[PDB]
Amino acid sequence: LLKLFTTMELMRWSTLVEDYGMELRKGSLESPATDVFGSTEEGEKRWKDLKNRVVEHNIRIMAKYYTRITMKRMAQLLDLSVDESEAFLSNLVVNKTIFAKVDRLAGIINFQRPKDPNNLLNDWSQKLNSLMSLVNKTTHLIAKEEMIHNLQ
Amino acid sequence: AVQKVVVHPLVLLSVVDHFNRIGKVGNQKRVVGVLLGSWQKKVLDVSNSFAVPFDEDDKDDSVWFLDHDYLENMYGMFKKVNARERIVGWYHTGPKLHKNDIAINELMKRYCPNSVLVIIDVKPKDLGLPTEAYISVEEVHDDGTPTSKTFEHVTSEIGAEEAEEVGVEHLLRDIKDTTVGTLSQRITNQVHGLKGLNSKLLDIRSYLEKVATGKLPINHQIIYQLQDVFNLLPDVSLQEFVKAFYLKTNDQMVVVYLASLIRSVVALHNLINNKIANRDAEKKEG
Amino acid sequence: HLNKPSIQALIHGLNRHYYSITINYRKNELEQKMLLNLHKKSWMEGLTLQDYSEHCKHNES
Amino acid sequence: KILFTEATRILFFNTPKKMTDYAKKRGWVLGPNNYYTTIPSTELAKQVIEYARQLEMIV
Amino acid sequence: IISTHLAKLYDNLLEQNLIRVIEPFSRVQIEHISSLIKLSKADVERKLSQMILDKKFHGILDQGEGVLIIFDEPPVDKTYEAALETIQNMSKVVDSLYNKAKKL
Amino acid sequence: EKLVSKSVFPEQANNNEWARYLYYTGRIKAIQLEYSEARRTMTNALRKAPQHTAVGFKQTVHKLLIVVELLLGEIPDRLQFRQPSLKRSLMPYFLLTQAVRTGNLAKFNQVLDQFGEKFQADGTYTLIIRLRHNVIKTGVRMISLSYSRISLADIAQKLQLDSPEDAEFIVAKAIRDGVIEASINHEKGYVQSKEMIDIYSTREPQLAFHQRISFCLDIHNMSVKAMRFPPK
Amino acid sequence: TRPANHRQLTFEEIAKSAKITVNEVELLVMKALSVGLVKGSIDEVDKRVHMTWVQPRVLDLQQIKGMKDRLEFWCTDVKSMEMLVEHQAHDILT
Repeated sequence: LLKLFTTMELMRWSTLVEDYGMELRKGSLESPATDVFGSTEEGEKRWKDLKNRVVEHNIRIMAKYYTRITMKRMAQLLDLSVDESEAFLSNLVVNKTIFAKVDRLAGIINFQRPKDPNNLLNDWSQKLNSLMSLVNKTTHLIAKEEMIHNLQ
Repeated sequence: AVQKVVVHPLVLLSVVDHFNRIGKVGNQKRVVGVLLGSWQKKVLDVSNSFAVPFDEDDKDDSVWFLDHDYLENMYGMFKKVNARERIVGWYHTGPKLHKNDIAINELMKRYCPNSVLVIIDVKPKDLGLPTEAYISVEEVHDDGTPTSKTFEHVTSEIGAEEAEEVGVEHLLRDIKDTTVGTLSQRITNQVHGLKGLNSKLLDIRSYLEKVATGKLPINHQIIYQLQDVFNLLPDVSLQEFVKAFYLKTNDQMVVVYLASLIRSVVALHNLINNKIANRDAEKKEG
Repeated sequence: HLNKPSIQALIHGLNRHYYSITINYRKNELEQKMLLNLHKKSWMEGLTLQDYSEHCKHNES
Repeated sequence: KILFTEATRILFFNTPKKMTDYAKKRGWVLGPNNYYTTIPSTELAKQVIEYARQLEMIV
Repeated sequence: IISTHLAKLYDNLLEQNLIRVIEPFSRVQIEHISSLIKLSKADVERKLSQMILDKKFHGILDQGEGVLIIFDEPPVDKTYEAALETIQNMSKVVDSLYNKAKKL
Repeated sequence: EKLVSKSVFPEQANNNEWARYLYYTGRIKAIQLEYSEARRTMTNALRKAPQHTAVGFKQTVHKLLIVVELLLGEIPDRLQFRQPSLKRSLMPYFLLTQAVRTGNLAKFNQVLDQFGEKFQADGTYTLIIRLRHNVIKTGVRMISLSYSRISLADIAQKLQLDSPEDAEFIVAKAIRDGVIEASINHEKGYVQSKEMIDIYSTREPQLAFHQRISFCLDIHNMSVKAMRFPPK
Repeated sequence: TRPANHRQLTFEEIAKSAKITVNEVELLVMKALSVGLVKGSIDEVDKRVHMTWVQPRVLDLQQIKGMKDRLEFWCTDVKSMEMLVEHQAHDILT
């Protein structure tokens, strides 16, 4: 569970609960159950807090790895209602943490300020003068192969 | 180790003088010397060098002499004159590496653990090859390949300190230079850049020809970097980058229009003053 | 006599105990071309655009 | 995309066969359901080089 | 003097709420924002229109589909503000040259 | 016209001669249905005409420019109808222009009846008749300038065309020329106008500003060539 | 298999080629990006993936010949246009 939260990639809520309900909510014979995810009122509160955390980790991972996500698709991906998902995303961005700008049909998870012409052109220029990795490529081309050039 | 080798324009002159001096009668076509310089765990600069009596035989390219005691004696002299410079590596012309380079490098490794070879090409100075620096490395050939030595290329620059830039400048000052880059020289620089890119592309294509016909063995990192370069090419389609038009038009206004108008108006005013001054002189002729 | 002697040298004995000898520099084509590499920019900077934001700011100023 | 019948009505081709024949007469064709960019960088590069010339090469 | 101040405070609070909301959205039905802010659709539409008109919040309001759009205006324009003015400046210069032309 | 096509006017010609040539070739292309280029040439002629003098020349060029612009569907600016030295002379052309803006056929006919002598005196009668039959085109240009999408029945009602099919034919003919940029939809009845793309980021400003370069660099070159230093 | 001419690939292509349901293509590209293989992005609304990937492979000598032909095209473009620029600027290059 911890490593799964450490790495990237989605976190399907249904699979997570179906794989960890018997452990986090109930008691295991080898390992006593947590007192923090029980049927107590704070147990349910922490359970819903985790449900938000899996949803917030989901959202952050999409913002790092998506551009435009349909609202229904995103809603089922984090296993929340459409309205509640939109409200949660709105809360997230309003706190000025996860940059995002939700449209009703686009709910974009980023696409930062559509790269203005200056930024986009600087990006293209950097990609071009990074193509000068070619010169290294060619000089090493003659170097590492010259000791084969005279061995043919 | 070292991520850059800085060669001052004195070891260049020392190498050229050594090459001419030997090649008066010394038709080995390739001479070997030792280059000293201030050492760093960072960018390494070289500031002086000397030439050792070296001999090489084209048979098997493994029988050779580098006078190591002569090396020691010259280094003693140079330390007495300037102890600040320590032995950094060895240079040799003849841009085609022979077989002894690593072997000779081993001999240089005892006088300098991080001995860097610096091929200083003398005759071919067409576009961009003042010098090429290599450093021996300890790896067999790759993850899963047999053993070898495999000199590694290091970025090399040409730079001078003060009281050496002045000598270069003074020997220069032909119709060359003009450090202020006017428009004509900038366009010339663009043409030179296109020429250099074309030359590098032709070198890569010649290598790919020698590989495709099987003359050369496949270098896997070479092909990997070729794929990387080919993927790195941008797209001038995709009408979001085409909105670069925007900034080009933006460029236009500040340049072109405004500047032209100003230049044209200034020229017109200069014509008014002349057309006035001329008629002033003519009326005075009265 | 293409070059004139300096006052500083003249007071320190020039043309009285020692004479100045004209100095000419023997620079062949090869050495000049080798020295040219000191500021020979590259084949690359002929093709690298200015930082476009920096270019716009310079234009504005 | 104008429909065939309206064209027949307002082209004064009273005979529909005549209208079809005239449609074949022109490249303007019937169609299936009877319903009749890049940055050049070459010429404008030449323009910019021309500006550079007119700046240089004296008067 | 307490009704006026409190009405001004209410309007200020409404504006602060409206900017602290819709910030997530880039194109949002006015019905949704009215529901979220618990105000009438016409009232919030009028307030949004006034706020846009006063330029106190960047955006546009598409009444045709009952939506509010948000964006920003690029500040790259400044060079033209110099450029344009310079043009008019040299207009004066040309005028002065005309006087010198009258000399000749 | 045949002489003009085979003869090249010298570029180093005098200002007055250039203005006269522009007016003459403009009259040519105006009576030869090339209205747009005629108007452009007439405006260029007015630019190069003398400012103080040449009252008659400017009067004639202004009359022809009014008629050509009206024929093109555009409306001449009221400013020219107000200068003293031009006012009364253009007075007959003023009462005419109003009618074209209103489309009042009776007013047009009355103006023609009361000013045919003056119109023929400057040889604008035939062009004025062509305008009398292009008033509808002017109205369609105005309608498409104001409206984006509009039903053809609305066109007919506004223009007093008494028929939707007649309005359809008229708007199709007008859009065939460069008068209007639209796209008729006979299936429904739209006269949908072309979407106005951002002229910036469209290489059009680059072309215009390139022309303006060519001009300014040319001006600088002639200025620096004509310095003409003296011998003594 | 798409040499940047059409870098946008629809989820249908991955679903059919990888014999997976279109719901799991998101997770597949998700994993691929996470592990560092590829550096694209996903446009779910239009069902496409932008691809700028840096994982090369062995090159199948016929493929090496094809890449050499591509390099021939590139170098001939550069040469033609260097010739163009030189011819146009001949006045100022001097």
